[PDB]
Amino acid sequence: IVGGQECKDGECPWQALLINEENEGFCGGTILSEFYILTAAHCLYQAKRFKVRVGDRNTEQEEGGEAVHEVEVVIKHNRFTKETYDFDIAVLRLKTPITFRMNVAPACLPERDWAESTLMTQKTGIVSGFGRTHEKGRQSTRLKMLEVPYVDRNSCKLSSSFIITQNMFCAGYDTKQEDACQGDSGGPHVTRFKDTYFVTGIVSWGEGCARKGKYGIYTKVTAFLKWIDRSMKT
Amino acid sequence: LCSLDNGDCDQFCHEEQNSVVCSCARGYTLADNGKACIPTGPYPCGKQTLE
Ligand SMILES: N=C(N)c1cccc(C[C@@H](NC(=O)N[C@]23C[C@H]4C[C@H](C[C@H](C4)C2)C3)C(=O)NCCc2ccccc2)c1
Ligand SMILES: [Ca+2]
Ligand SMILES: [Ca+2]
Repeated sequence: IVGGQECKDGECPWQALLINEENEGFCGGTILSEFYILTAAHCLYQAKRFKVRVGDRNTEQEEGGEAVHEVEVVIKHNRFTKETYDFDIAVLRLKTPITFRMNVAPACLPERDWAESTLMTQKTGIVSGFGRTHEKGRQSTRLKMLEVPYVDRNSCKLSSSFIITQNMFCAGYDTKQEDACQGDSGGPHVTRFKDTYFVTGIVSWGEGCARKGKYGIYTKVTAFLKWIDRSMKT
Repeated sequence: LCSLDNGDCDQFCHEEQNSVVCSCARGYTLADNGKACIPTGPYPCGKQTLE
């Protein structure tokens, strides 16, 4: 997260971190239930063997609240395209159920129509992750969150050098130096509604990070709600 | 209706045979007034933790 804010205690409970064999975080995820994690399909190519850590806010040292879970099944959208990053979505089934507690809780899955007319219509959303604090820098050791404005759909297509499919939406700023970045990929994009947070996007990609005239691109969760449902049943 | 302050619903808002109908995400139960969503456990989805 470039220029965001540090997630204070209990503020970003739904955040999950995919870690490689070296226990290094390389992508984020959103806790959907005690057994399911939501992430980006492209993140599955970032590592061969990986696990999921929850409840962590500072990777420099274990505080006692974090917990590691092994992945039992990985459900990648068969239409994911490495080329454009379209259909960038995956659901993870864990071998052991997550124990909800301080800093560990799921985000809510919304219904499609309501989410589109009431959530996506909101002024802003919240993205979080342990990703880079700057385009060239290293991955953040602290969990960060950033309030990113929803970006007019057509106003986004104009700014992009790459095609924005209907399975994508844009959030962020034109010039202001705030945006998600490498490492936040697969992480949560949630929209608040009356003090209740609903999953609305998955950190997918962007041309660089916090670039002038560029926005962050997120996979549109509302376009995959049924898909997610079916995945959580199998 | 649902276009008006979300039909006074806490969460999801539908219009069945016209008129507002509210619902809640898994882990919540609809309140008696049929608008509010009541958490069922210590960690309902979408709520920051203050444990
Ligand atoms: N700005 C954001 N919100 C954001 C969020 C997550 C990830 C990214 C960047 C990340 N995004 C992409 O690769 N996008 C694609 C889009 C399309 C299909 C693929 C190939 C091309 C064309 C580039 C992937 C990236 O450009 N490179 C990977 C390594 C890197 C990290 C940091 C700086 C430069 C390079 C940016
Ligand atoms: Ca820690
Ligand atoms: Ca920008």
